[PDB]
Amino acid sequence: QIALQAAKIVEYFGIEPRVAMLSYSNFSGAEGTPRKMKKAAEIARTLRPDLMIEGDMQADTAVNPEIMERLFPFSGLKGGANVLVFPNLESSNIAYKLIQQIGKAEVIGPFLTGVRRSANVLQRTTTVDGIVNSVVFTALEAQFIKDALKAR
Amino acid sequence: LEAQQGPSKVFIRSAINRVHQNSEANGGELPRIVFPEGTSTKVLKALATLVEERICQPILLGYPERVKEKIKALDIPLLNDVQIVHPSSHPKYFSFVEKLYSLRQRKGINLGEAERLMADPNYFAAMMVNMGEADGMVSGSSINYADAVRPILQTIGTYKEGIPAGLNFVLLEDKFLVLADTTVNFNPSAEQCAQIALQAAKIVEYFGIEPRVAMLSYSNFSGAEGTPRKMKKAAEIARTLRPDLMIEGDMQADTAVNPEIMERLFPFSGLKGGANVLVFPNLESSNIAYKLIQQIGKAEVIGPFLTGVRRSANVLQRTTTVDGIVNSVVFTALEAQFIKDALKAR
Amino acid sequence: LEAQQGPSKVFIRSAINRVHQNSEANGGELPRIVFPEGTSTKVLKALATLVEERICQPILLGYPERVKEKIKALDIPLLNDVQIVHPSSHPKYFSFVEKLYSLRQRKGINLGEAERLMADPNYFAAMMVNMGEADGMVSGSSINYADAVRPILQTIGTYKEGIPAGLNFVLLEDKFLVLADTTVNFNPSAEQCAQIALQAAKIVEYFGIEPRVAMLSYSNFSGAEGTPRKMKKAAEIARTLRPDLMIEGDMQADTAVNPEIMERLFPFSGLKGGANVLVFPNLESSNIAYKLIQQIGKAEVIGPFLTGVRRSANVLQRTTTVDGIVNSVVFTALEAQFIKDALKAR
Ligand SMILES: CC(=O)SCCNC(=O)CCNC(=O)[C@H](O)C(C)(C)COP(=O)(O)OP(=O)(O)OC[C@H]1O[C@@H](n2cnc3c(N)ncnc32)[C@H](O)[C@@H]1OP(=O)(O)O
Ligand SMILES: CC(=O)SCCNC(=O)CCNC(=O)[C@H](O)C(C)(C)COP(=O)(O)OP(=O)(O)OC[C@H]1O[C@@H](n2cnc3c(N)ncnc32)[C@H](O)[C@@H]1OP(=O)(O)O
Ligand SMILES: CC(=O)SCCNC(=O)CCNC(=O)[C@H](O)C(C)(C)COP(=O)(O)OP(=O)(O)OC[C@H]1O[C@@H](n2cnc3c(N)ncnc32)[C@H](O)[C@@H]1OP(=O)(O)O
Ligand SMILES: CC(=O)SCCNC(=O)CCNC(=O)[C@H](O)C(C)(C)COP(=O)(O)OP(=O)(O)OC[C@H]1O[C@@H](n2cnc3c(N)ncnc32)[C@H](O)[C@@H]1OP(=O)(O)O
Ligand SMILES: CC(=O)SCCNC(=O)CCNC(=O)[C@H](O)C(C)(C)COP(=O)(O)OP(=O)(O)OC[C@H]1O[C@@H](n2cnc3c(N)ncnc32)[C@H](O)[C@@H]1OP(=O)(O)O
Repeated sequence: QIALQAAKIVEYFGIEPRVAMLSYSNFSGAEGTPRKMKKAAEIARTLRPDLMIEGDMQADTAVNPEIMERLFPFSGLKGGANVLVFPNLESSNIAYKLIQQIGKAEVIGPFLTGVRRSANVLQRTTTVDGIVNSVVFTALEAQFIKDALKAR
Repeated sequence: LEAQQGPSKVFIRSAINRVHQNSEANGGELPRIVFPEGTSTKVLKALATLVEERICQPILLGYPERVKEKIKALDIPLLNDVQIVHPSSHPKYFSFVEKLYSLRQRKGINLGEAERLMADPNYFAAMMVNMGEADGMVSGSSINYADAVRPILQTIGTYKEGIPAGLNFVLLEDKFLVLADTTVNFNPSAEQCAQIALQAAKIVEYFGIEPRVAMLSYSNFSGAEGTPRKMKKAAEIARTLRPDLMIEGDMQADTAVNPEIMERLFPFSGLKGGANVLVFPNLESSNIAYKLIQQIGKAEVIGPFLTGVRRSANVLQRTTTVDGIVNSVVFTALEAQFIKDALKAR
Repeated sequence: LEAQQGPSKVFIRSAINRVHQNSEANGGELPRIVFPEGTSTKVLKALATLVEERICQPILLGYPERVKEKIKALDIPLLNDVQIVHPSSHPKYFSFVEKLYSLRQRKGINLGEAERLMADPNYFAAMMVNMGEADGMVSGSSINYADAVRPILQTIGTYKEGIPAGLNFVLLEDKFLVLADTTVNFNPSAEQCAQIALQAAKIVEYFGIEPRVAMLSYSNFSGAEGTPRKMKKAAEIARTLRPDLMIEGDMQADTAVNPEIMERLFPFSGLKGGANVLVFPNLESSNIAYKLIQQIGKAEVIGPFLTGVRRSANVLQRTTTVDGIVNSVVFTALEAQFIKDALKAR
């Protein structure tokens, strides 16, 4: 369900979503997180048959098309994933915070999805520019939701 | 002046220089590094660079004819004189079989099973490293981490009060971070996390940098049930085991690695100046974080390095490249030189 | 008249004669049995007798040289025209590697690991049996059961609504009991126990004997929580699956195999005349019981036989003798001929 919500959000920006269920194993399907991610990928593929959903895999395999093509050509995900789904809260939280801090790539969020109305919570360690970006995207989501409500 | 020479590429160059210095000190002796993936293409392509750079002395493993054919087909002339060893044809193969049978006789390995296992290049490389025939081994370039590191832990083992862990170096523009166990333990306990932090602190101190451990979590000093409680307890245990260090937890990644956020939000914490050792609550977080930082972040990460084992023994991720293999072999040669020097001091 | 001709003196001879009749009716073509342990003393010693009795056609696995040297040392003149093949040098080695990579790509095996796995004699033999190049395989005489049977289940697998399960024949003077299962399942549930009972009943009925199943336990129709409840439920499930059968449970071992005790104490039970197939609660009970009956009992047991697999594939116990090997290979030949006939008829 999280992958489907993220796919809808990505499709809102005119980008074809490619979903990867991250793990610490590469298509191993072993006990624990790998089996859960494999089942999640299967369920997501069943729910939205037209999507490019694959799992389980690791982050480098997911976000590098060359690695996936060279090592795992059997997988149905090609071109590199743009949606990443994490097995638990610690992994996603730590990964996104570390990418925000030590990486040179901008990170905007977190945005609360799955709620009826537009309502966002900023991280307590945010900056002024982070608040500006979050408010911009909250305004975007609020306008979208208001238009959808008015249409009905 | 000195702040403009951060370890972006100076770290690997300094490691190579230290390897050369240690080799020169010990009578110009290059550590013998065993590569059980003799027929791997990336292994040989990195070995060409390594032997050109005068870092280690490779000892390939497998059938000599097939290894020579692969070298000839891959067009590497520098690897024409390498001690290719067939595990079954070695003179000390039977001694290795007997030693492995003696080690794990009461763990499901008798003489027949030990003889069958020692034909596996991973097990023979582990025996070579353990029995002093070599200084270190590099494996895992073509197999998953579990089945490439199981021979090392079963044969070489871990020293007393030591837990195996996968340690990564994220070399930023000014300071290098150390990511704690990224490869071995699924859900380490508080004591295991404290031991991993101590091992990472020792490795950092080997490089002349004061270690400042931080137990990562999703909560900022919350102490709530689950991961935050485990990380807070692990920080307390690590502080007990080493009261002269800057260990603090639990916290989030931004709070740990940013001095300004920690100073503004949580001035009570004993971690000042930012953290350079980050310990992760479980395997998924550490693994995904390190791989994502490697790929989408311009910072260069090197590893994972197996820590806690008695002798030098490393496992490359199957996802690696030639440069990654070169860096990992350089650092495993450095570690093998250190271990050999320490063993020759008793 | 029929009393003086009992299983303990006629069963193996009848099995051999049935092998001979099935071979004669198919044009005198012996079943091709692949032996992964080509350099095993017991395997070759039993292969001498098997070739003398023309039960099967052996295909030893390993490098042709060490196997030939072992044959020369052990002085078996018959094992000189036998087929010795090397897994890596076979003309169909890469097809087998591709097949394993295709059917196990999402279970942790890719080409780099499939090529390594097919080098192992056990995996190569399992793939040969799966692809039809050999009728059956007989392994496990040099390694433990778990690592010998893992490639069989990974490659050959199980058929529809089938569960892997051991099966041993205890040949008494008057009748023969069938213990199942003794090798695979650690602690089967009620449904798994019912399926094992159905498989054992089918195998018993193949030998022209009406099967009577008993779900063994430590209690006599107590229905208490734990194992007795599991066996009561398993007996009910098996009765629902095969109404025409005579299945009873739960009961103790002595009540099942003694008609007098059952008719005196529990006349209400639907098992009349004594059980000839016995299903055990867990692995410890069945393994210990069958091994103790084999050793300290005067009744000869043969097995264990791996049931529930699509193709013919048996794993010997590592503590077996030459006679055990020849009996197991005879019954493997019977099963392989049955499987081949069923596949051809389809
Ligand atoms: C990046 C961007 O710009 S975002 C791009 C993608 N965005 C999205 O997909 C937005 C997704 N969300 C939405 O579209 C909106 O939430 C909508 C239009 C679906 C509204 O959700 P709805 O539930 O239909 O809202 P609505 O106000 O019509 O309420 C109807 C339902 O809400 C329930 N409801 C109303 N008030 C409440 C309440 N306080 N608590 C709980 N349920 C409530 C009603 O019971 C009713 O349920 P029912 O039909 O089963 O009886
Ligand atoms: C860069 C990357 O790609 S990271 C990939 C993600 N990581 C992985 O997939 C691997 C995850 N880790 C694992 O699976 C396990 O840690 C493995 C590799 C040890 C699996 O081996 P296991 O099935 O757990 O153990 P096994 O029974 O084979 O025994 C291995 C040995 O390791 C030892 N060992 C394993 N973990 C520990 C530990 N935390 N502390 C001490 N010893 C340990 C055991 O004691 C055992 O030694 P022994 O037989 O002498 O007692
Ligand atoms: C540099 C980096 O980047 S990482 C820096 C930190 N890394 C580290 O590994 C930290 C340093 N730690 C170590 O090197 C390890 O603790 C080791 C290798 C010293 C421990 O190895 P151990 O075998 O556990 O050492 P231990 O203290 O038990 O000594 C082994 C003893 O066995 C004896 N011994 C006798 N026969 C043998 C044998 N066949 N094999 C091994 N030891 C033997 C040795 O003589 C020695 O006794 P001694 O001290 O009287 O000479
Ligand atoms: C005479 C003697 O020597 S008896 C000695 C005592 N017996 C033993 O020690 C063996 C007992 N059994 C075991 O130890 C194990 O359960 C084994 C060896 C059967 C395999 O278990 P594992 O090693 O965990 O299996 P693994 O994860 O490798 O999977 C192997 C395959 O077997 C299959 N399998 C295993 N048990 C069953 C079962 N009861 N029903 C159906 N399939 C099964 C799995 O589905 C798997 O197939 P897959 O790859 O398509 O998913
Ligand atoms: C004698 C004694 O003491 S034991 C007596 C008791 N024994 C038994 O009851 C054993 C029962 N088992 C059997 O008869 C067999 O193992 C079977 C029939 C269950 C297995 O046969 P299968 O391998 O499943 O298939 P079979 O070859 O018969 O049928 C062909 C089908 O197999 C399918 N198939 C799938 N994978 C394969 C493969 N690797 N090889 C061949 N066929 C395959 C084909 O697609 C084909 O389907 P299709 O004809 O609809 O297109």
